[PDB]
Amino acid sequence: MLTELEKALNSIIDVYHKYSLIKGNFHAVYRDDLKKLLETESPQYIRKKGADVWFKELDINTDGAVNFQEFLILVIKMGVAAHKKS
Amino acid sequence: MLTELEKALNSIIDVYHKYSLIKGNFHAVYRDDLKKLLETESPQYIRKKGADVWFKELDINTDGAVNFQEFLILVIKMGVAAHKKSH
Amino acid sequence: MSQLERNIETIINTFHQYSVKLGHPDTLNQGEFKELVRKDLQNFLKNEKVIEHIMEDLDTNADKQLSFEEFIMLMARLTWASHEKMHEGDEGPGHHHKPGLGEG
Amino acid sequence: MSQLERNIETIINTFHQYSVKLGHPDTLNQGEFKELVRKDLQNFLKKENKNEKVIEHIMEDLDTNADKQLSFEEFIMLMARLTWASHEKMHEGDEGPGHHHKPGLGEG
Ligand SMILES: [Ca+2]
Ligand SMILES: [Ca+2]
Ligand SMILES: [Ca+2]
Ligand SMILES: [Ca+2]
Ligand SMILES: [Ca+2]
Ligand SMILES: [Ca+2]
Ligand SMILES: [Ca+2]
Ligand SMILES: [Ca+2]
Ligand SMILES: [Ca+2]
Ligand SMILES: [Mg+2]
Ligand SMILES: [Mg+2]
Ligand SMILES: [Zn+2]
Ligand SMILES: [Zn+2]
Repeated sequence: MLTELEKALNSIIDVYHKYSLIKGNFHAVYRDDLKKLLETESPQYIRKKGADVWFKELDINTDGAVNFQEFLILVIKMGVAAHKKS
Repeated sequence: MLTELEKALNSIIDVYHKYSLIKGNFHAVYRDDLKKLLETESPQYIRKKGADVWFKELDINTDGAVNFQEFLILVIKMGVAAHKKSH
Repeated sequence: MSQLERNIETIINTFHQYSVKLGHPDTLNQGEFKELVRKDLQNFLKNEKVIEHIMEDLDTNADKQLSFEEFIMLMARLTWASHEKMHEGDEGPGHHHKPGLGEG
Repeated sequence: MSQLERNIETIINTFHQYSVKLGHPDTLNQGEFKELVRKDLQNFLKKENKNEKVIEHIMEDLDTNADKQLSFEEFIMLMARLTWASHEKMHEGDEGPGHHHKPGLGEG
């Protein structure tokens, strides 16, 4: 049985797949998918940067999508920003 | 024995550790270490961004260093940029 | 509050449950980290020397404490490791998840 | 030329040795990717190379835009992942003290 912390980490995988399984490559969140992800999952102080700005920042290999590793960059940045806020 | 490609990949590990083993955490390239890395390992069109700009970009968790996975961000970015220049 | 925001809050609240006990209230010492590992990562981290060295690897500034910023890289790494296990040996076609870390 | 620049050049030159064979000269189709993996990653992907379906899933996973080819941009993520995986193996079960690398991917 997973701990509370482990359940949170597992849920992060599930959140990514909510968007990456919409279409195409199963581990790819395309630009339009990332707009939906940010609008749904991220707080205003994160969204205000702009979806296209985040997408350029996160697609580090410029292949047109945010794979799971690239998404973890966003999770890390959101986590540190949430911590600094609280 | 490793292939030419596999040797290049293990060499990327060695390059990182040339700077991460300078001081402190063995998998941490601090801001001063990254300036050394960029001045030694990267072409002018990469260095011109500024070591400070690169560091802020690569230290995604703002903990004061570039670990190995953060370094691979740089490697990916330099490889795609080199590809675009070459082709 | 989105699911992702909730998951991040769980990470923050868990870290600070252990970091506030002793010494600096925003960092974990090695004993606090070991207790968090033993109890809160009992499935995802399945030898004492290995855990100590995991902390030394995560301790980016080398001050023998884990800050939250240092800690969240363990969270990312373990989330990655679990997904990787979900796809170990994957033949596809298409997408499916085997059980992740600590399961199956 | 720095060591790092040389390694990136090896990656680029290897990719293009295979990508120019057939179809679009800047992407790998399945045939070209399988040959590259079979020869140039024969040690790093030794176990995966035994199951053609595993190799095909690897390509499907890397084929970010889903067009059944690998661009150099998609390919370089395989290079980063395998470099990461080799380093992870060098530190499997690491007890310290200090820093030491066990044999990496495809060795030991
Ligand atoms: Ca990408
Ligand atoms: Ca260091
Ligand atoms: Ca960092
Ligand atoms: Ca403390
Ligand atoms: Ca520390
Ligand atoms: Ca040949
Ligand atoms: Ca060859
Ligand atoms: Ca493609
Ligand atoms: Ca490890
Ligand atoms: Mg997708
Ligand atoms: Mg071709
Ligand atoms: Zn998946
Ligand atoms: Zn190492």
